[PDB]
Amino acid sequence: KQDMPPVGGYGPIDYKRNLPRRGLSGYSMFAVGIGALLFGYWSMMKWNRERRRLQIEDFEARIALMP
Amino acid sequence: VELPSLEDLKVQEVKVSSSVLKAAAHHYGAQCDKPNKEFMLCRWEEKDPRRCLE
Repeated sequence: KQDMPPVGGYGPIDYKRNLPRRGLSGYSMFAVGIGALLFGYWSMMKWNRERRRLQIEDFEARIALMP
Repeated sequence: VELPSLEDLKVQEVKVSSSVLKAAAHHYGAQCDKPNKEFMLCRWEEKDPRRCLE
């Protein structure tokens, strides 16, 4: 008399197949790429030109002496 | 050829280190200006730094 089949309690689990967790698509990408890229170029011309100012300063001490 | 004697040598060389020589290095020549450019003509325009020693 002690056999298995239970009265209730069932799901089931799915046979489904989906995980569309997107994801900033469709022209939202290529937008964070370009602006941060020119931001790095914007970081230039305030350092290389600044080091160029120090570069003439470095060559200044050479020319002032040597007579 | 000829070379001048051991005299007109052994004058007071500025016995300083290179860092303290490059320390000021900017106010030094910026206000003297009388013998140096004349010494440049004495060396650049006229060669043979043996007429040019004084």
